Amino acid sequence: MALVLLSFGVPRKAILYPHEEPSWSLAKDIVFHPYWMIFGEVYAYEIDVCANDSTLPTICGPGTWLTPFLQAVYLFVQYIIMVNLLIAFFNN
Amino acid sequence: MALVLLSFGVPRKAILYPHEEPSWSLAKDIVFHPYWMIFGEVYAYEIDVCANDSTLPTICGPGTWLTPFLQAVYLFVQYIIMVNLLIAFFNN
Ligand SMILES: CCCCCCCC/C=C/CCCCCCCC(=O)O[C@@H](COC(=O)CCCCCCCCCCCCCCC)COP(=O)([O-])OCC[N+](C)(C)C
Ligand SMILES: CCCCCCCC/C=C/CCCCCCCC(=O)O[C@@H](COC(=O)CCCCCCCCCCCCCCC)COP(=O)([O-])OCC[N+](C)(C)C
Ligand SMILES: CCCCCCCC/C=C/CCCCCCCC(=O)O[C@@H](COC(=O)CCCCCCCCCCCCCCC)COP(=O)([O-])OCC[N+](C)(C)C
Ligand SMILES: CCCCCCCC/C=C/CCCCCCCC(=O)O[C@@H](COC(=O)CCCCCCCCCCCCCCC)COP(=O)([O-])OCC[N+](C)(C)C
Ligand SMILES: CCCCCCCC/C=C\CCCCCCCC(=O)O[C@@H](COC(=O)CCCCCCCCCCCCCCC)COP(=O)([O-])OCC[N+](C)(C)C
Ligand SMILES: CCCCCCCC/C=C\CCCCCCCC(=O)O[C@@H](COC(=O)CCCCCCCCCCCCCCC)COP(=O)([O-])OCC[N+](C)(C)C
Ligand SMILES: C[C@@H]1CC[C@@]2(OC1)O[C@H]1C[C@H]3[C@@H]4CC=C5C[C@@H](OCCC(CO)CO)CC[C@]5(C)[C@H]4CC[C@]3(C)[C@H]1[C@@H]2C
Ligand SMILES: C[C@@H]1CC[C@@]2(OC1)O[C@H]1C[C@H]3[C@@H]4CC=C5C[C@@H](OCCC(CO)CO)CC[C@]5(C)[C@H]4CC[C@]3(C)[C@H]1[C@@H]2C
Ligand code: NA
Ligand code: NA
Repeated sequence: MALVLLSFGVPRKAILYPHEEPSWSLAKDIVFHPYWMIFGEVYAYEIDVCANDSTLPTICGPGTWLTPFLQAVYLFVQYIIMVNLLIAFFNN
Repeated sequence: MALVLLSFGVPRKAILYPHEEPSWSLAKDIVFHPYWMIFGEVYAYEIDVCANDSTLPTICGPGTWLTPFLQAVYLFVQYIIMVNLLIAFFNN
């Protein structure tokens, strides 16, 4: 699960924040939102940053249309597969 | 589950957005919000678009009172039936 989290977090930050200098905040930002997604927070108004109802209108830029596809895959893997594998692990 | 998603998404968009011209955004809008509903996002202030606390007051129009009934059925089928069938699948 931790690996799936990073496999999503790193591309998301890289696509949405392409003009960043090196900083330890990068370590926070690749792990922070992907973790809270496991616990029922999809960040609904940040998914499509170029939509009218977006809370991140300044992040709208080239390639940002990729991040909803990434997040859709991420949560499928975490909830539909990995959370329920863990339920099945504990039941058995 | 993907079929249940479309069975909800298409009516929702059609009832709430009746004055749309053909566009590929239609493909996004029939699948987008119904998918994020699977992962704990009910879009609480968009359900009844004619309420005072609604975030979509301009969408208020004829027939829009139908969409809460549709969404109530949709989530019953997805969480109460289909998510727990999948848990039962993995356990067994
Ligand atoms: C069942 C329901 C679905 C039906 C499916 C039919 C598919 C039809 C395909 C339609 C694609 C064309 C639509 C957009 C028109 C082109 C220009 C455009 O507006 O681009 C938009 C983004 O989107 C893109 O740039 C490309 C999107 C391609 C992926 C679409 C899904 C492909 C099928 C599934 C793939 C999964 C794998 C499938 C195989 C397993 C621009 O949007 P923006 O982000 O707001 O950018 C503007 C702002 N900016 C200038 C600052 C950036
Ligand atoms: C292997 C399985 C494959 C699954 C199916 C294939 C995948 C789904 C196919 C979808 C069709 C493709 C949509 C193209 C729309 C183009 C419109 C556009 O301008 O850009 C959009 C595309 O950019 C995005 O970022 C949104 C992409 C949709 C993500 C869907 C994730 C949910 C997965 C669902 C999976 C369940 C599937 C259910 C069963 C079918 C973004 O719009 P915008 O940024 O707001 O642009 C400004 C526009 N405005 C000014 C009007 C606001
Ligand atoms: C246990 C607790 C529940 C008790 C049940 C008792 C039921 C009593 C029934 C009451 C119906 C009458 C109430 C509304 C008065 C009529 C006019 C009105 O205000 O309409 C409102 C909408 O609603 C409708 O237009 C019709 C709603 C009908 C469905 C109600 C549920 C029926 C039972 C269950 C059905 C499920 C299946 C059942 C069988 C299995 C207008 O609201 P709006 O959207 O804000 O529109 C105004 C704005 N606009 C002008 C822009 C549009
Ligand atoms: C098979 C099983 C059947 C289940 C029971 C039957 C179903 C439930 C029956 C409900 C009674 C019917 C309500 C009528 C109210 C009319 C009022 C009105 O003006 O319009 C409203 C009706 O329009 C809507 O869109 C809301 C409809 C309620 C959806 C309920 C979904 C939850 C299901 C629950 C299932 C669990 C049931 C629990 C066990 C009983 C909308 O109001 P508005 O748009 O804000 O209008 C402006 C008003 N304002 C100015 C004041 C803001
Ligand atoms: C493997 C398939 C090969 C690829 C082709 C087939 C894929 C679909 C077809 C084509 C791709 C989508 C084309 C539409 C977008 C082009 C327009 C555009 O500029 O869009 C954006 C950039 O977009 C890019 O720069 C394109 C990046 C593509 C990355 C690869 C896609 C993943 C394919 C994996 C597929 C696996 C499916 C799932 C697994 C089953 C927006 O840029 P802009 O905002 O206009 O720029 C202005 C910037 N300025 C304001 C700063 C000046
Ligand atoms: C099958 C039973 C037969 C149907 C009748 C009995 C059903 C129960 C009750 C009654 C039906 C609803 C009547 C109340 C609303 C009327 C007032 C009105 O205008 O409302 C709206 C429109 O509404 C319509 O145009 C009505 C659409 C009905 C669709 C069918 C209902 C589903 C029945 C399935 C039942 C299955 C139960 C679940 C399964 C167990 C609001 O319009 P407006 O905003 O005022 O318009 C102004 C527009 N302007 C501003 C642009 C000018
Ligand atoms: C298997 C995993 C692959 C991914 C990964 O883990 C292992 O690989 C690690 C490499 C790390 C970076 C290395 C060096 C620096 C330079 C530093 O420069 C100070 C700048 C400023 C501070 O404010 C001075 O004022 C800032 C931090 C940064 C960019 C690291 C960020 C985290 C990264 C990307 C880690 C990431 C989580
Ligand atoms: C089993 C499922 C039943 C439902 C469904 O899948 C299979 O059936 C598909 C038919 C599709 C539409 C066909 C043609 C067009 C015309 C095009 O015209 C360019 C306009 C503009 C673009 O910006 C030019 O500038 C826009 C797209 C649109 C309306 C399609 C939308 C998606 C639809 C509704 C699909 C839907 C998900
Ligand atoms: Na939740
Ligand atoms: Na939640």
